[PDB]
Amino acid sequence: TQQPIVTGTSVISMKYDNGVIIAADNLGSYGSLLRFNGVERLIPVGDNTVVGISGDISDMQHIERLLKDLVTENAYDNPLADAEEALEPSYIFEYLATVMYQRRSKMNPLWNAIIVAGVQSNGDQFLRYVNLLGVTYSSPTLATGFGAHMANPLLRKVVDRESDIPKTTVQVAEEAIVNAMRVLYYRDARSSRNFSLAIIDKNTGLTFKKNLQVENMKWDFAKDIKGYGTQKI
Amino acid sequence: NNYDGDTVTFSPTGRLFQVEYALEAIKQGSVTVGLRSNTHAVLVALKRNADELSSYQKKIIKCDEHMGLSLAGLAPDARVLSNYLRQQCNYSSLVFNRKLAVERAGHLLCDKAQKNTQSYGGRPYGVGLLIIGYDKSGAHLLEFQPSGNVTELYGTAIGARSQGAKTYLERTLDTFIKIDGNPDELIKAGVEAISQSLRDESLTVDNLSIAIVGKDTPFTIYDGEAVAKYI
Amino acid sequence: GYDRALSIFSPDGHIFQVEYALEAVKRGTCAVGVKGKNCVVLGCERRSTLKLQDTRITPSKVSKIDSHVVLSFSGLNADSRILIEKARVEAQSHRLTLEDPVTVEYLTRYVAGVQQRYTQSGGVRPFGVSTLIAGFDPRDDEPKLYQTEPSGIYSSWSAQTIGRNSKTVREFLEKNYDRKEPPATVEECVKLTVRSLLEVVQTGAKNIEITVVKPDSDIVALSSEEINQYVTQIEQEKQE
Amino acid sequence: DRGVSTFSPEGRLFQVEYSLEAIKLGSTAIGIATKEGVVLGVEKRATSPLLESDSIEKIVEIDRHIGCAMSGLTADARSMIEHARTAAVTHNLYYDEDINVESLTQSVCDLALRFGELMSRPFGVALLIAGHDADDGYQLFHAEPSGTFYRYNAKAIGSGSEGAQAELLNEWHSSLTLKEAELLVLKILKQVMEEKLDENNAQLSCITKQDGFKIYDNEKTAELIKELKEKEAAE
Amino acid sequence: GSRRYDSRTTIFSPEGRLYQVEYALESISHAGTAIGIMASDGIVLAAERKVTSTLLEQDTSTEKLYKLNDKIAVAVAGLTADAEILINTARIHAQNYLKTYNEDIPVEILVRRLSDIKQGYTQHGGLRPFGVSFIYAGYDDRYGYQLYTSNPSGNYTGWKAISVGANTSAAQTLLQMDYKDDMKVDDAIELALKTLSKTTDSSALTYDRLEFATIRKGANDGEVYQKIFKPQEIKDILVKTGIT
Amino acid sequence: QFNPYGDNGGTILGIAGEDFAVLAGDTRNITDYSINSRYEPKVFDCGDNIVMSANGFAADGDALVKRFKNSVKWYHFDHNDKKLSINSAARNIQHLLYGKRFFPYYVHTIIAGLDEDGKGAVYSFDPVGSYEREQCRAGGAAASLIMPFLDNQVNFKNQYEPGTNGKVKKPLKYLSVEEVIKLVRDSFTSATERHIQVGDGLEILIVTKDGVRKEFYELKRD
Amino acid sequence: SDPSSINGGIVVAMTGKDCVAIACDLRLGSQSLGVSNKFEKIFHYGHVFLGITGLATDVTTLNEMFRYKTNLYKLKEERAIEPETFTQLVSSSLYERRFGPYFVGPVVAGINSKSGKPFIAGFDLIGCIDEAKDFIVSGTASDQLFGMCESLYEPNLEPEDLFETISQALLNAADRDALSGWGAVVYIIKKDEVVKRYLKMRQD
Amino acid sequence: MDIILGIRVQDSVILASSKAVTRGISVLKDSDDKTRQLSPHTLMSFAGEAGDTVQFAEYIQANIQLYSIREDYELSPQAVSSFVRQELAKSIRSRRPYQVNVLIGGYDKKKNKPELYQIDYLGTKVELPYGAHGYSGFYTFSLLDHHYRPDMTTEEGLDLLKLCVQELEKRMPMDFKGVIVKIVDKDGIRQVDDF
Amino acid sequence: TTTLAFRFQGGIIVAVDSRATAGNWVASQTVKKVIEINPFLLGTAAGGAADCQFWETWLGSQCRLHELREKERISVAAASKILSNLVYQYKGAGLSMGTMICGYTRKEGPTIYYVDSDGTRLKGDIFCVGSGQTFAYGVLDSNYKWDLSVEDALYLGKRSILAAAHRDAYSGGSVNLYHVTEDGWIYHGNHDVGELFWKVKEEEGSFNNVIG
Ligand SMILES: [Mg+2]
Ligand SMILES: [Mg+2]
Ligand SMILES: [Mg+2]
Ligand SMILES: [Mg+2]
Repeated sequence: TQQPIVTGTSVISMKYDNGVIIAADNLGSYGSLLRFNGVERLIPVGDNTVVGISGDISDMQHIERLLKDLVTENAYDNPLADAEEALEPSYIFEYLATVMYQRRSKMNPLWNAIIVAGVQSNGDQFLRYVNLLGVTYSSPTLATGFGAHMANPLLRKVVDRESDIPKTTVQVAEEAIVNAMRVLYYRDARSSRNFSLAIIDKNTGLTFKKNLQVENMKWDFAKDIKGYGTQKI
Repeated sequence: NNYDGDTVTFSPTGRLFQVEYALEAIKQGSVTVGLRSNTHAVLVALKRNADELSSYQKKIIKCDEHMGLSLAGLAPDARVLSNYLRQQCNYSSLVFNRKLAVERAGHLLCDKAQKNTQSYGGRPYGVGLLIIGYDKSGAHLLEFQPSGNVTELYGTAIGARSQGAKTYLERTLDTFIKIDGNPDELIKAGVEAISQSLRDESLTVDNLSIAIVGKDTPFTIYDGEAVAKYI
Repeated sequence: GYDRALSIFSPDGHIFQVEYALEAVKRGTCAVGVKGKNCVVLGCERRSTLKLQDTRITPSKVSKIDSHVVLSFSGLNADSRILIEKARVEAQSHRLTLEDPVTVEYLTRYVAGVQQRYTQSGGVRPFGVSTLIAGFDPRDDEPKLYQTEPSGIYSSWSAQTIGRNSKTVREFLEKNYDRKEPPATVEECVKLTVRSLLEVVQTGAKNIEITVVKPDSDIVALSSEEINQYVTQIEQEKQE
Repeated sequence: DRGVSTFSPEGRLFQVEYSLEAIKLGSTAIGIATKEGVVLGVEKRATSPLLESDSIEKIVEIDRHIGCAMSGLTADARSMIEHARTAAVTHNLYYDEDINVESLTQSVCDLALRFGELMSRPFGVALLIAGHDADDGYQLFHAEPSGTFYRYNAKAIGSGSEGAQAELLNEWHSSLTLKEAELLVLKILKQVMEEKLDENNAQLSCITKQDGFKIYDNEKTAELIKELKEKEAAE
Repeated sequence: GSRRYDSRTTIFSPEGRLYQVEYALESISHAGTAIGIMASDGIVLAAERKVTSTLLEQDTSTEKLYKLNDKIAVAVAGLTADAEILINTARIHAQNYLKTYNEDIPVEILVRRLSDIKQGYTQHGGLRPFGVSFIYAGYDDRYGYQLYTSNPSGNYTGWKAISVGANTSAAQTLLQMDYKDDMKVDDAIELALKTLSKTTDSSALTYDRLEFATIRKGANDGEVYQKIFKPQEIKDILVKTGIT
Repeated sequence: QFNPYGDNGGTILGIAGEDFAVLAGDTRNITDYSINSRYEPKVFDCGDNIVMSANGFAADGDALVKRFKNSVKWYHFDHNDKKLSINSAARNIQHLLYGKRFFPYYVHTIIAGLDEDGKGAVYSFDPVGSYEREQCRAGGAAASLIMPFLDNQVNFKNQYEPGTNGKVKKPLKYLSVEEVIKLVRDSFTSATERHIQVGDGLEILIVTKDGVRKEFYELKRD
Repeated sequence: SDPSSINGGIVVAMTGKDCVAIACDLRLGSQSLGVSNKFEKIFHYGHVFLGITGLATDVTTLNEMFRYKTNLYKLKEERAIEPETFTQLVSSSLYERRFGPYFVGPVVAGINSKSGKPFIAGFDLIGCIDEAKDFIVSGTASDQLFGMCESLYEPNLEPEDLFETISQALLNAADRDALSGWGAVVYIIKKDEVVKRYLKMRQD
Repeated sequence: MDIILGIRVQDSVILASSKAVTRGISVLKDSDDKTRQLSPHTLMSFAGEAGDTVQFAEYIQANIQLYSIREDYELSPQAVSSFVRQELAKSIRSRRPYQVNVLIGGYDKKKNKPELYQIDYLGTKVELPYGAHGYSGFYTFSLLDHHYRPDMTTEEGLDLLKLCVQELEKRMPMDFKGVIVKIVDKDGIRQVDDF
Repeated sequence: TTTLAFRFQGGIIVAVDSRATAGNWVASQTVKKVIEINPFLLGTAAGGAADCQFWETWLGSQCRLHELREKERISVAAASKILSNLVYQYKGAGLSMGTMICGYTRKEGPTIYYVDSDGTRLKGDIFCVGSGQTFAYGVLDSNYKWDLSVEDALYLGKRSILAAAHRDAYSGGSVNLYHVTEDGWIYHGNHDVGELFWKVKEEEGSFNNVIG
């Protein structure tokens, strides 16, 4: 049993017709202190999987090393390490899910919420969640922390059920994700303007976008707001 | 001679006699044949009985839905090694949601057998194994020796009089590799191969044991009247 | 730890360490067991090579395992103490958990199991001891007499002897003991036990020990004079 | 000296081969499997007339549906029987059912090769394990100290084994009744035994689906011996 | 591996003897003779030091007679170093018993404990046995004065008079000849010294070659006193008995 | 302080027919007032004609199901591909659960299938392994809403035959698979209306001698 | 609840001219309930005397332990243990139970057999040695004893005068403590004679 | 359990122990014998936490019976009491201590003297002319202090014991369902079947 | 819960209710509180339902191993003590158990042992355990005799559970009856409390307070 110290906020994600999108801001908070502004919380594994992590950053760095070690280990005595016997998103997730549940069962959890986004060998979209309790679930849209409360409602308006996935393009999906990140910046006190976004497409592969910013923000209406009730000036 | 009292002793020519004596136990064992195409992999095993009242010793063991082996030599050692394979296959599925590659299964068996050849007190395994399986890179056939040497092959045979079947497969190589999408014809080639290792006795209904795995075929063993078709 | 396999098979299928343990029993002083109709008598030889001995304190050959069961032996004396101790502990453990004292057969089976364990455990040799275990089961008036040996096999006997010259006294018992009519009284049973030892013992002085066990935890060891009276009566009848 | 787990140049474990010689010196035990039940019989072989023969226990119950006969160094069998009984009862606890005869036999045979430098030597005793389950019906197994077990329609182990097995070769057929099997065990035991066969130096037992495993009374066996004598004198 | 060099200390001979126990007994037969004699009013312990030197500091020396507690003492025959290992274990056992029951340990219970330790080394562990034979002289309120002996086998027996070490055959015959049941301590002192004087391999028996002790109820009223004799006191008793 | 347990909501329902059995469960997965997934399968085909669901804390639920499926696999290896009977599966699950007696799987487990006589069977377990064969059992969030309805409509409790006035009970006539599925659907429709954690979808697994069949139905998504 | 004041009782030790004195009450109780008036708290190993206050089971246990240890000491050393050496043994033995201690207040008293020097010492439950010249106090009326001893004590008292001082120190201290009294014993210790005196006191 | 009393008279030790066994709300038994014979001339009564009491008593019994067989000799009451104290003293610093208080009444055949030992769960041993555990002493000790004499007969001891029990039955809130009384003397242990 | 068991001339009667509750919620009305350890031994279940089920089924396995090794029926004393010694090892861990181990052997006759998760093991003639134990005790104590017939004894056990089922909120559902003889136990059926109450009310004239 511990408490989280340096923390990362929401990870948000969704499925679209040819793959998955995942995003997370670049902040490492220290309580209410916005301590670290250059933290990458999306960690790619190979060219077909991106693991998005929120919660305790020291545990995230540990998990990051486990995934790095997993790629090394898979390559051992494996002539097809870059082909048929490469790491799948489903393999990477099941491994993490095992670790998370084992750690919670020893009463010494990895204090995280994780979303594994990727594309399988057969072109199927993979999107599944796991957290410090070892709880797992899958959905057309997935989000952690504040994202669950604010991003999911918006993303679910695009893909409300399984049958909406083939109707959703990468441009529409990315637009919804980027808008959700703006909403989280307005409303989450532990968020930052700077974020990373990753697209894993079955045709165009892994596109990793760094140093993105929340833009097109509405603040002008604030000038008219005065007092807290009766004040006019 | 003076260097065969235990597995920890090299001979002056660099030989490990206990390992070679364990290898000898395989030659005493009953013949078993392995062969594959691009779609399927087949095990054929000649089972041995104690006498006419006795049952015929089972030769083939299932390790997973997509993998299994046939044995020749000490049957209890095969039970230990097959149990270990079952666990490793099962570990891969539970932890990684991943079917264990046949090549990686061979690497694990090699390393397990090796530890028994370098340490004092223990003994080498006294059994040879033919592992077949169908994984993400298609059909596979392995030959395991208790020295630790594992070898991926198109076809092979181990046990008494196995040289006859092995020569046949070496001739038929170009034919049986092409038997794709036809399980019955691939088994026929295996039954014809193991027939080259028979003397005096012939293939009866409770004598023959056949196993197959493939593209849309789980590892399934055939015994009794299920193999009468191929006699 | 010391793990060496001392007890192992030989080409002819023998475990020599178990067989050599029997040779230690053959060297041991003679012990005899005879069961009557309502009693069991345990006779034991005391070699008279050792005089100036203190018979008060010297370990007696017959040992009580519980108030209703006794154990005598032939072979290594030091080894016997380990079996006796284990048996006594198990007897109390049985009373504690089952709320009933051990049967004679149970106690025998336990001791025999300990002996067997020492024939296929690493770093240990077998016990150089054969035992005669006698007594009466709780609330039972049927006499019980069992034998164990280093290998760990055990069995029930109407009468039995172990130790040196046991071949001779077994010869005597086989012709003198009638199964259809066993020694009806304590006197007859003790007499037959003393007679059997007199075939081997030498002098009937302090060389013979007798212990009589009766039902309901009634165990008593005969004194020198009491035994001497049997020795006297036997030879006076023999002079004819 | 030499390792306990050493292979001979022929590819056999010395200690296992030597334990098989000890079993050859053991008293005869015979098993015959039929569709009405499996019969188990043994030679008691008392070393002296003062030894109470009913205390010789070479036939033993493992569960209600599984019996067992032994031959060789019988003291070694006690821990094997203990393990078998525990395995049978444990499986019933975990699965609320009877355990298969083969699975029980396999559990016993797993102990066999657990020796080295675990126990210090192999077992010096062979077991005939007889029983019944719903899947494979009436079964008879021969469990050796090599860890190998063969299923048999009929099997003899001990000193008179090869002579008895040759006799079982001729006599056994698939339509034997239980009564026919009982007499057949008694007939072959009487043939290979040194002493004259009677109800005190030989013991019978059987396992049926209805009544389970039963060791025969000396009075019951005596009648079968008398029935045997008359039918042999009948031609 | 290591098996090659293993002597196998805990095995039977074909005759059913324990090799190492027998060879340890052979070792003990070359050790200085120790004699114990039990009388009605006390026990005597007499023992011969092995070929000493004139430069040996005798008054501070102890190789034969050791104190286990206030009631029990031992005479040693064999490897002195081996004996001290066992002696310290015995001293602890006596104290453990005293702490537990708040009563001094009965002699036999202590003797059985040490003898069981010796036995263990002959049956398991693969170690050599202790090359030591003890004579136990002691007193308790159950059996009174008691003499015991134990040897490397772990077998122990009770005695009225006994010898261990060298020339036990000759010594035991001499004791068997002159011992009587109504004997007293002062008489037993004389018998012990006379027996050593005849069985000794030395030319003459002198004070510097002896260790001597008595356990007497010759302590003021109902209690027991151990007396480990000093060099001058051994010299006096040798003159008194008429040996020097 | 770290709390190793959580509540994923959900509701499951097992009903044993004469020659069939159904095990149903909603597909909604939740924490607190949020929906995690509108379709997260909760009832599983475990092989050997056995269906299982471990409702409550989903991590323990998944762990248990995974371990039982594993037990079925090893039962085949160890006992010559013998079919694991529903009663044997039930006893096995008791030991899995009681194994963690002092750190329990926080779930209410139900299995369904056919007994060795071919009749419908449902077994119900508490978190620590006390179990029982039952004709009817709802589990989870809306169990208290469903069970009284089942007592009334399956077992005809408190129902008497008109005219007799309490003297003659309504006879316990056997229900068909089509009749049971109606009661299951109405149970979940009612539970969806009155329980916030119930909704989205209903997945029913039907077990017969022919095998395991699946049926899915939409539920209200509010 | 407090283990050092369940059973109650006191020990006091004083030095005099070529002599030491150690004294104790005889009470053992279960809080308010008086259980025994014969529970002596002073013991001796050869010529070294040990008083022990506190939890009675530990008083008994430690006595049995130091008997055990001084008996083995004597067998190996071939001489009786001295007060200075025994003091270090008590300290070592208590400190080995640093995180699970005996709840006691031991007091050593005696005369060194070789030098003839009077010696006293006290300890806390955990082994810290208090080697005072004048006096040592312990138990549930230790405050009372400190007060009595500080005023009544003067150095170089003769044995029979020291008896009066230590007796009056104990008695009047015990009479101001609910958990002490029910009789008292005083040891007057000289180099080769020791006199033990039971005192008459109020039995409430 | 509740009340256990002991009194050592001229030539015997008398132990009185309550018969009630209460599990919270209900009295489950009114004939429970809270004692075990350790040896022919040594009796131990006991009271404390449920389960621990009988488990401890039987464990001690087994150990003394084992000693009796090994040495063919009965340990003195003092020796038995010292053994018991050590076990309890060992127990108090264990992971889960035995919550058991005992009285040991024995007749020493060597000294020809009755002996009563009181030992609590901490291992606090005292030899007494009369003793009790729990609240039993609070009611009874004033009567015992007054009437007790070391030269009392067994019959007088029983009369003084009746007076103690009567005072308990009057002033104690709990119904302990009377007492089983046992006498330990030179001839062994016997039960007074009418009390 | 209400469970009872009492010794009499004809052996032992065992009677239990069938209700299981989680707080105020009635989880089940068809719960088995008599564990059939083997054909000769019965155990009652109160407190922890799993703890009682698991360990009394386990007890049956130990009893089976005993009679295989000893070739003799295990005594009720020995069987009960195996269970009490087991739970005593777990003492403190939080096992919750209150049971009567019931049997009828040659050497003992009809015997009942109350066994507890605190380690208590008591032999006795009448025992009642559970939330409704006090109600059952009243009917038992006032009507019990050693010379009861098997018919009357069975009814007494049934009526005593009914008394508890009526008054105790956490007892009810149905009554399970058993009669333990030397040749083994005999099941005497499941009796719905709802139907039994009205039947008993009319035939016996009891429960006049209740309107029927
Ligand atoms: Mg006061
Ligand atoms: Mg007062
Ligand atoms: Mg006390
Ligand atoms: Mg137990």
